[PDB]
Amino acid sequence: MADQVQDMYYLSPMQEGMLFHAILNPGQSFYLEQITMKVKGSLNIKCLEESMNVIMDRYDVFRTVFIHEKVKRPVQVVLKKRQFQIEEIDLTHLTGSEQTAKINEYKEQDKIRGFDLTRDIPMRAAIFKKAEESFEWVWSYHHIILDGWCFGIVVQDLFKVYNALREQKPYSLPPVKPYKDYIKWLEKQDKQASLRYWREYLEDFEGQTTFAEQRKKQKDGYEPKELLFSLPEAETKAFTELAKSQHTTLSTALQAVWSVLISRYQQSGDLAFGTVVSGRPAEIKGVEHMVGLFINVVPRRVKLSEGITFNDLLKQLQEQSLQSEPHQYVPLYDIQSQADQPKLIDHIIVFENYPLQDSENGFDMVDVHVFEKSNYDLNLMASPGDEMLIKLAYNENVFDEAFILRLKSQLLTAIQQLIQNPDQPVSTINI
Repeated sequence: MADQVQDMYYLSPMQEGMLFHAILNPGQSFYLEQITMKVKGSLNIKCLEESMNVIMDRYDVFRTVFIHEKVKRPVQVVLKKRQFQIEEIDLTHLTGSEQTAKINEYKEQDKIRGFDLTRDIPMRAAIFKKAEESFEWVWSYHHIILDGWCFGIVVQDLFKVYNALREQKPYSLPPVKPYKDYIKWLEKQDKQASLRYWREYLEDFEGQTTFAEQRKKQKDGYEPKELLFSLPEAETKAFTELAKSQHTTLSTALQAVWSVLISRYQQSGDLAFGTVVSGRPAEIKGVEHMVGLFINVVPRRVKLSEGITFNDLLKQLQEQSLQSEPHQYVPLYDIQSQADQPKLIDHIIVFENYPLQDSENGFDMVDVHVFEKSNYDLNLMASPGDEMLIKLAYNENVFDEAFILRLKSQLLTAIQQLIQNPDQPVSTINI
């Protein structure tokens, strides 16, 4: 009802693409993030639920629903108020194995259910009580309203409010600019110019099947496996110092190392891979604190000339990052149409924190597992820390475990060698 509506506005191109595929592929876990937290301690579910309702009121995207039927163009509608409820389930009368079964049953049905974006709050939570001070919290949300960085903001706020309610002390949260300001910014962007930026960037790129000689083609479907390792502290510090000394980021430096490795396997100096970009335009005041969907997967195309050094590559990538910033809102589908290559990239490199990791909150998160549908057969996911954390997540029906172990070995030695000689040709790095 109009009286219940706060606001209405169009979708970002990325949101619009997600709504389209979400509607067209119900039941397939598209765009669903499901986090399972094992919790030990005196979690107060009522307090957590009050905290979640402060978050609901604070960030318009949680009160947003989507309309696609009987309209010229989809719209997102912000409701003035929506009450969040945590589903509380008591499993204390079940055996351990029976508890695991009930929780896995919930998680599997949750993936299939997804969200009805025309009516549901695009976030939900179930908390299973397994014993006194023993819980599992399954937190689900849809990426059409929230990317990872924005999720981190929400987590921070949620636990700031929870802890103030627990300590029975006043609190405040700083003002936030609403997500509609990003939608307004998009209005001012020349969409054809952004398509042209990508068309020119990808001009004359010839396709690439990455690690073609290692790809198996036998077993059907995705068999998800992961290899986790850490870069030692000394190397992590030196790699971080190197990135900063070249006025770039850890993420760009990791992409640069990867480029060297890909160039060898592809026997080519023109290569591409997927990268996650923030999508937060600097000209938007306070964008870094907004909550919504900004982060995008875009192609990175790297060109290695004879003699190119690692510091040369850092400069190349850093400059391209800056040039791409106004155009990071373009969906990958539209980008890849500008190259006439629907499979232009076939793996991704992601550098990110996770705000939930395994005192203050009165309880411990003893385990955290994240489910997200996998769109590529290989994904390199790194996270900052005293030891940089690197995860190679892959489809074992395509890549052998032995090959992923070889990539780990090659990554580690390449990083070590490039730290030591960032001003020699990268062709001299032994892998």
